[PDB]
Amino acid sequence: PQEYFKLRTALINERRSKGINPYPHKFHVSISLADFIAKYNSLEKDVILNDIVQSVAGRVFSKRESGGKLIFYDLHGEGTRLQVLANARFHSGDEAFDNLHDRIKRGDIIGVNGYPARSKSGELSIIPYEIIQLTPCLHMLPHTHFGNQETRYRMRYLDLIMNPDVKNRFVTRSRMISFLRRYLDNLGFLEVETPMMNLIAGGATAKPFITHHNDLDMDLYLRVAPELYLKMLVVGGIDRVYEIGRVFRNEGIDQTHNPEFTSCEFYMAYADYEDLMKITEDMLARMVYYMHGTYKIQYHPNGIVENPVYEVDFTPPFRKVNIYDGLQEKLGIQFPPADTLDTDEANKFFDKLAVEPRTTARLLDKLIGEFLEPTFISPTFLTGHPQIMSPLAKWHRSIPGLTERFELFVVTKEIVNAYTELNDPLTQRLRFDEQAIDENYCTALEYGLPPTAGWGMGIDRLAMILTDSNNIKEVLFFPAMR
Amino acid sequence: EYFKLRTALINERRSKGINPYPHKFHVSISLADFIAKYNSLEKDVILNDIVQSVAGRVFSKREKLIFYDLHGEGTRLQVLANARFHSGDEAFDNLHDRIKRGDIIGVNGYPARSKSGELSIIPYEIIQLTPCLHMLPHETRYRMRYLDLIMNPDVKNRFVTRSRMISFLRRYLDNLGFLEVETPMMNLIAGGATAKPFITHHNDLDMDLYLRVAPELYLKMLVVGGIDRVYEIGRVFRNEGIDQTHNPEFTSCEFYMAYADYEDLMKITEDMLARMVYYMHGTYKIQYHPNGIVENPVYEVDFTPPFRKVNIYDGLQEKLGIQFPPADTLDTDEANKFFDKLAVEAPRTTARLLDKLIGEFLEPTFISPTFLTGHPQIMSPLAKWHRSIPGLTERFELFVVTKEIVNAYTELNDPLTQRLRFDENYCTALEYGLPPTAGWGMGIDRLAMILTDSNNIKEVLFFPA
Ligand SMILES: C[C@H]1CCC[C@H](C[C@H]2Cc3cc(O)cc(O)c3C(=O)O2)O1
Ligand SMILES: C[C@H]1CCC[C@H](C[C@H]2Cc3cc(O)cc(O)c3C(=O)O2)O1
Ligand SMILES: N[C@@H](CCCC[NH3+])C(=O)O
Ligand SMILES: N[C@@H](CCCC[NH3+])C(=O)O
Repeated sequence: PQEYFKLRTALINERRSKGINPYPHKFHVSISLADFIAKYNSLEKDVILNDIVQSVAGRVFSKRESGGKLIFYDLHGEGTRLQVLANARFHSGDEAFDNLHDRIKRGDIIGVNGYPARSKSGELSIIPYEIIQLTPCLHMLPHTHFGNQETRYRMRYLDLIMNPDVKNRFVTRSRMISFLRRYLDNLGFLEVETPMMNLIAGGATAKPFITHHNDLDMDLYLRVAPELYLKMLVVGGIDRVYEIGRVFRNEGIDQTHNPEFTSCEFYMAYADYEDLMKITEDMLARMVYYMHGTYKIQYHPNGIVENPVYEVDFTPPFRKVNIYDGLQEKLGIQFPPADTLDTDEANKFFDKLAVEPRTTARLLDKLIGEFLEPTFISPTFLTGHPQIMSPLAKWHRSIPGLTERFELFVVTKEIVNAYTELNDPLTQRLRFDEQAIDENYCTALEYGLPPTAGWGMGIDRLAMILTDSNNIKEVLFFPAMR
Repeated sequence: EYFKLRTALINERRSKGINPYPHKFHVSISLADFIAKYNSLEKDVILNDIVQSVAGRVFSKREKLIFYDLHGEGTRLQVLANARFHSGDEAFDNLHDRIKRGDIIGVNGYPARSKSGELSIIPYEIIQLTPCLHMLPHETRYRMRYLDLIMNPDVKNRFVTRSRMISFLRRYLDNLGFLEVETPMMNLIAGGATAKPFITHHNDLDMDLYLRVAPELYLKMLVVGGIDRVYEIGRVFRNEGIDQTHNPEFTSCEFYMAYADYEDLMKITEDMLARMVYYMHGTYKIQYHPNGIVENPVYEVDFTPPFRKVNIYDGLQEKLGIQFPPADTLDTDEANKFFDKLAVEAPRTTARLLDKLIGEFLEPTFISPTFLTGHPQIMSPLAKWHRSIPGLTERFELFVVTKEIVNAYTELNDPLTQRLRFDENYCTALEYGLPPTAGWGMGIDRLAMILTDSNNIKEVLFFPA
């Protein structure tokens, strides 16, 4: 196996030591493989256009020997394949047909100048009069009985060669971001960009990355959310602000977590969160119907191999749930609406239900995670979070101890977080400040923030759902696996 | 100051059981669509059968009739407060002392057009959605951009342009069959251009990582794996420090095309930049003022193809009036490369000396977009060697108004890549083979500098340093 790489490195080095270049500079591609197949489709069985010369290029996936005149190569380019039929009668070169095809192995990248033809068996093909080896493949490719686990992630290029469904997998993701962007842009949004390095890295409930910026003699935090900036932009007269971009969080690596992930956040003035619900429903529905043709798609937690199947249904309207009602019915207890008390801290802690620093907000997050969240397979709205875990959401017009935040869960994971933005410069902040605050932001609020609805979504996670991948590493080209 | 008094009034209103910051005001139509809708209305007519609800920030207040100039989006609309149409308990006196300039207000009112032709809305009710607790005015505008956007509403136009620029680029490459992808911004060993990287720590892996200084190597691996045309627009992190053309964090656009040489990327860059310039402005030839407060000198950048092509050796040999040695890696050529008498002037090696010489003598001649071609192999490790002139690379740079905005080359196709520098997972990927390919990259912030006609990169950036 290694000796085969040694062997071909010998052949390539002796080819370069005889004055020949194994890695050429420029090959002219006359027609695209796709454009080739769509064209010459009118070909007949065993016809060859010898008066027409086309130049096509690609990677050799398989080599089939006929033991003489004919040698068959299956050429993969982009998403299509074309059979280059090497016939000795059509070879026009001062390379002997025998020695030449010892030079081209499987995996090698070749250009081809040849005649469009369709063989007697009907195979659409190009018959080269000349073959130029564009790149040698110095390694041994798997025999299609192989090509998995950890290796696929570390060496993505190989995975894309052997498993084209990864390629379709990512194409779908890019077409997704294209769709979302063309949607928001159709809604009058303006895509902008915010600093990824801040003095305080506001604002989200995670741990940030710390780096050092040399010019200023000071340390900076990588952004955990574009929020505070987008809101300041809303203050300045931009009514609809929109940003798709990455976010850096220091939380450990998981199947649903990556330290750096793509987040889409947008802020819309003169709307409450009840508007954003009727937006998220619309968007997710039309996106699902856009991609798969139907509103109801399957998801497999196991990995598409006889595991329990969740039947994700994106038809509007998604069911609505409260935190207090659902947790009260699940646990069978009565809670206090405003719970900033230590005496109230004993109550949440007392009702552990053996689920797992203990504060009211961390306990509540844990209680919700354990009891309410795993029930969510079909998309579900989770409404009315406390103010202790939602500092930047405006207070509820009715319940004194709740906020207008809502989350959206699909297959037991949170892909969307939104709220009605707090325009009040009297903002009470977290006392303990443990693992979870900008002076210039409150002063931006003093100039005034219109009634606003902020919204955010994990892009990689929606890609996970619509890709049917149990691991986030499958929708990321180069994940954090190490 | 004035903030103490208004926070006093708002808080004293807060202690009487009133909500100073309402939750939802239902806006019927945006101001733009309003003026566009009722521009055809007759004059001296007031429409009583139509009730519209528009909201915005009050730019100015002038006091029977009280005049508000309401700024929404990129348009303003005249709110005409008449006491005869007030439908409230207050009766027009107490109420309009509560709303000052800078306040964000909603308005439910009647479309009307005065005899003078001025289009206006007459509110029957005014709901103050947010108070402005500070006093609006008559270098810190980079620190506080929200106030800049409030006082100078036209600044938005620059950033809108940037968006409509990137969108254009996105619509261009997507028409060519390109696939927008995204690559990790954190690497153990950040490959790419020549700069200093950021060092950060990742706790889960308990290791030090480098922020990406270029999407280069990753995109090249993506091309290896069968993706023929790749492109990534995204932010990039360099530790070199702040300047007028430099910001530590800037937006870069790169694309890679298999089966293309660098002359194809030149004949493309010409095409794209031409069509985009004609798209934004009215002609291929635009103005530029490198002195912002001032007005002289005025460059006359011309985007009409074909841009001038220049070599490093020919142009620097003619400009300096001496003949250089051929492309030699050796120590001997560096002694010639000093040129202390020329006083062009850190560690000085043949590559850094050559770069400073280009920077002083050759580069300032570039006003119209100019291709600067054939850099040595000592300054271009990832560019393939020149097919004709040895010891040279197929790299080229593009300069406009004496600054570098795009860099492209024919990617090094040989896994015998000599990366030795004096003062891995990538090379093993090249062994599986990289088709003959052409890479391309561009600073987005700098093309925004040109097309916004700003001498400062902070003027095309929302929150600079
Ligand atoms: C932009 C945010 C908004 C809230 C939902 C979702 C949460 C986000 C949290 C998060 C943290 C982390 O360390 C790694 C990750 O992959 C994610 C994620 O995908 O989802 O995305
Ligand atoms: C990807 C490259 C290609 C060439 C133009 C442009 C150069 C780039 C260099 C650069 C270095 C730096 O430390 C700070 C900056 O703002 C820039 C920049 O904007 O432009 O982007
Ligand atoms: N920082 C939030 C996402 C943005 C929410 C804005 N409404 C989170 O991840 O929890
Ligand atoms: N490393 C390049 C950017 C990538 C160019 C690839 N053609 C630079 O000088 O910034």
